[PDB]
Amino acid sequence: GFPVRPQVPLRPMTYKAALDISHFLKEKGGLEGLIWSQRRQEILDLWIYHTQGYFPDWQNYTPGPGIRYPLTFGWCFKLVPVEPKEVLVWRFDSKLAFHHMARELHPEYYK
Amino acid sequence: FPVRPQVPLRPMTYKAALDISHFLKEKGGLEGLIWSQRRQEILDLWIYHTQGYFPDWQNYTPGPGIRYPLTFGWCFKLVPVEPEKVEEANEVLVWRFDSKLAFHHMARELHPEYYK
Amino acid sequence: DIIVVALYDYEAIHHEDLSFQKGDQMVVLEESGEWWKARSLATRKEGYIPSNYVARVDSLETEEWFFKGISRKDAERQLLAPGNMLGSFMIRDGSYSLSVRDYDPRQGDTVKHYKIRTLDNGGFYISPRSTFSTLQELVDHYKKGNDGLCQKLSVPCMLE
Amino acid sequence: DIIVVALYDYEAIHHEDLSFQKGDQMVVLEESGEWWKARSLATRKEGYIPSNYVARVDSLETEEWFFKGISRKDAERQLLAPGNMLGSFMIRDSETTKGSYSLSVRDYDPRQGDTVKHYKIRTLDNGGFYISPRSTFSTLQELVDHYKKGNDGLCQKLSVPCM
Repeated sequence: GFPVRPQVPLRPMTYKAALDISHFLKEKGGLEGLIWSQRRQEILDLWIYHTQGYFPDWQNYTPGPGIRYPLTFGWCFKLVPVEPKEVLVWRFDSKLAFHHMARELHPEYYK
Repeated sequence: FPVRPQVPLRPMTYKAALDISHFLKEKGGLEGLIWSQRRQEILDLWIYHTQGYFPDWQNYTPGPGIRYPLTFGWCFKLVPVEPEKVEEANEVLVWRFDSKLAFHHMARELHPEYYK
Repeated sequence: DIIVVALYDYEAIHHEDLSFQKGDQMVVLEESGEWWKARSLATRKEGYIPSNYVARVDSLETEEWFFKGISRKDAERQLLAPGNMLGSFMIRDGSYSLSVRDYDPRQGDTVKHYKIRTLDNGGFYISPRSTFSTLQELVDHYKKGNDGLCQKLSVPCMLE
Repeated sequence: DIIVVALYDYEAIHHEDLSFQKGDQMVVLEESGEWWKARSLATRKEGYIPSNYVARVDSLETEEWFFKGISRKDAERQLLAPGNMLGSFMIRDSETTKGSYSLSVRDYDPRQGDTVKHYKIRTLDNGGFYISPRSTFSTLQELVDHYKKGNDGLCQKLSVPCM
């Protein structure tokens, strides 16, 4: 209600946090099936930072073309091209909790 | 480099609602997004944090059908979803920008009792 | 047992965090870092909470600038006592008032009183030109500059 | 003329507001309430700005050694970066508590090699600052100057600001 809940203290992103936020946002009314944009991602990241305290530099993905995989192990959304730059859609994939696809595709990101 | 913090409070106005409307109508913005309570609350928090407007201004007329904004100046309405691909001859809502709402206070015409 | 109370609502997403509503009382279990482990008194549920969302219950209304239940007349008298300086002040009482020590080379020492109003959304204000989510923010604002008041706020009224 | 400098980026949406980025200087034209009317010195565009996003030139938050809102981890990262030297330092504050400050110092020892030590800067009743009770100061700049003269218990003597 009021006053609006303020900025919470900073805390580092973890596998566990990314997984919980993933499952939270996969539920109906959340992130699933929305078309990606820089503005929409920034709005989401600000909301997560404000309300949960995770600095907004964790939701990065592998470069195109094709499916974009999350660089942060534990984040279970990928960006999937709508086949018709590419139009991308947020998609939850439960398998990403166990398979770090981005690292397999780009091990050079993780030295 | 740190994230820009909460800005000072200021009241919602017709002018502000109109400008935020036009800002969010650009592609990749609010336009055409399917409505949900969670999505609306996230948007309202972002607006509050970055622009200072207390998040109780974005209300709409009751269903069913088109829901019109109560705050004159906010130029988004919630409309029944339609497909991109038009079907040939033979409730899910999306945000939809409508420039005419800048000049026509639909909600008040439909529900004058909300206003006094 | 350290008991705190929530000043805001908090919705846990992390399975190790603790959700709460404004007004909920909690016992602090661990206090390392700015994320504290706590237990809800009502439900007994435990989890981590943002420390800036709560206040110690025994700390309530102990703000230096707050002067509980004292009249307009008494506020003037106390503020007008020697030892107080220009801009010395009090906040006194859901309905609050700001009393400020002023000076004028003709009238000498006086006290001005400002009603602190609240909006429907709960925001605090003296003037339509600025609004504050807490009384502390209002105090900090007028300590920076007079911004329409008779004086910039300096320090709380001296106790006697 | 009151000149202020932006501490953060601000993106105006309202046509009467003024966008700016970190570092931009502006002249305050009207200082009413919390949304101040200002003019960009660079573009001469005018509009309203959130007053908590700026600070007076030559004030605390504009000190070369002061890093508004930088975290402990980011402090370590920035100080360990090349360019910096022994005793390189910063004073930082947190978004979530007002008046809380910290001192981060670039250090070296044959155990851990290059490290960064952090010290809590506490506030007294009178408003004075101190890291240890034997040395108290009116202002943070006085604290900085003191520990530049000698380590006085710190891991290192303060040399120069980070970055």
